[PDB]
Amino acid sequence: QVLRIGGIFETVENEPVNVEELAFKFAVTSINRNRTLMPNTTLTYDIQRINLFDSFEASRRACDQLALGVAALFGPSHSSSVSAVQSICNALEVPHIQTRWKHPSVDSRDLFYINLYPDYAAISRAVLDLVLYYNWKTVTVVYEDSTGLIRLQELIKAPSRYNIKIKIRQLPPANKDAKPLLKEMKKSKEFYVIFDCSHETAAEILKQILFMGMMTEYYHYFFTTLDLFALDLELYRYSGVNMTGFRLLNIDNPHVSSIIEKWSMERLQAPPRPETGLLDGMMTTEAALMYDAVYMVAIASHRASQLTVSSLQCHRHKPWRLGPRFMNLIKEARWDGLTGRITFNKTDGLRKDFDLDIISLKEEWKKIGIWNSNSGLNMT
Amino acid sequence: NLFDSFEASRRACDQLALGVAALFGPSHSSSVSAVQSICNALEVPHIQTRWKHPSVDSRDLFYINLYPDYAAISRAVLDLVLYYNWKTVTVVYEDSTGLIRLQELIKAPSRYNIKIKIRQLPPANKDAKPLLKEMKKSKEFYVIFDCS
Repeated sequence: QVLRIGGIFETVENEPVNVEELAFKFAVTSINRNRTLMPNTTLTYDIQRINLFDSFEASRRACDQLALGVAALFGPSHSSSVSAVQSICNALEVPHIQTRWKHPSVDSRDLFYINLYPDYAAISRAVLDLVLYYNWKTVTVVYEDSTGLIRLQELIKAPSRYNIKIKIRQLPPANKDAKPLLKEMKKSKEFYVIFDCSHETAAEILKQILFMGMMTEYYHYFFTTLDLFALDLELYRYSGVNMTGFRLLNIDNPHVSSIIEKWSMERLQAPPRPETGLLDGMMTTEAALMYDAVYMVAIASHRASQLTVSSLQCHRHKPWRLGPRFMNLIKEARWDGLTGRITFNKTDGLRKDFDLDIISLKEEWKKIGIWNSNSGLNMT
Repeated sequence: NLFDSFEASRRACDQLALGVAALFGPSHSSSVSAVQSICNALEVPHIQTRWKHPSVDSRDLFYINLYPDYAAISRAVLDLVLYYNWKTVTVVYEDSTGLIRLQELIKAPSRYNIKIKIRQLPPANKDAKPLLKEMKKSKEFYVIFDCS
């Protein structure tokens, strides 16, 4: 059979490039270029364009695409738009996969909620046993917003079972406000800091810390972003200061080398990039996880059989028969992608059991150990 | 029926088909978002009665809330504890929402010298008798109870 898929992307202003659907186009193109796995034939997509800052427009467009007939829904790309679409997803037996983070609730039915984001409690536990491993009695972690510590529920209760000294830093949303915090921490004799931020602020943080001359080996820097390779770190004349970070991606599986050189060449033929921190030839987190989601749909289609899309109305509501079967196809897939092994639980739709590579900066990146999800860290 | 955003959305559709000057409810933060987007698309005034998770990206004047925000509560609890000052305190919360509404007490070491112990009750409706046992064994007697 020939199936259809609905691509719900919210257009972001100041960027007509929108690398997200470009990544999706490569995903569908490459899966159509691989011939050793035919589900029954080639597969085709359906895409409609939605503007940002409005979810119910995406709602009509999703139900119109469903009336056209699609196997599942991709997105939405905004947190607010995620909440609304499960209203129709729950009805008509519509499974949904999410590419945007959302707070787990009790209204959520674990059958139609699937997200490709890693478990954040694992990240908190990982930084816990790492700081236990090298044994920092003094730790300062900086966050930007209220949600930041919901990444880190456990280090706040760390002094309970294990004695420790904990300090925290907060920055106003204006990145030009880093000078008072930085001067007060340097006058506080605070030398060990852990960064809980994303890639949108790593460059500004590093340039700010570079400007006022805090490059001494006394400091030790850690990041929660996963694009540590995606951002350039060869800014230190001597790389003697301990740079520590986590890596979930890998350069092994020479198909990964093929796709990185791929991405390099299209970005060369792409229009000029909108972010100066990005350099060609190497993936970001969102692109990798959404490639893995496309892979999940690929094996779902390959294991799919005797399945067709149907015209379903958001105004006339009838439960569509192939909901649970497609959700099962999603639910018992096995694959070791760019994120590693995939594990499923009936308590949520997030993926679990990930392994994080610890990275050290190249001397003036490097692999120095590994952490297992269920057996701790293995050092080399 | 509790926790059904689809039926709430259809009831909102019925109400707007009738035509109303204001819409009240629902009481589920999960459910209010869908109807809120529906009615923002339909651009009508509305009043909501419970706190909703921050998920705003553009200024919507369509969202008229009457609920004690956690932020005023926050500055209130800070100035109260500062008035009757201490050196060591302890905090216990329910879930991430407790973190959202107590980020400032978490930050309390930064602005002034103060010690906070961060506790959390099991999410199974069980007894935290150990937690309090080690808390009294810690020679600390002053714990906030942030709870519904």
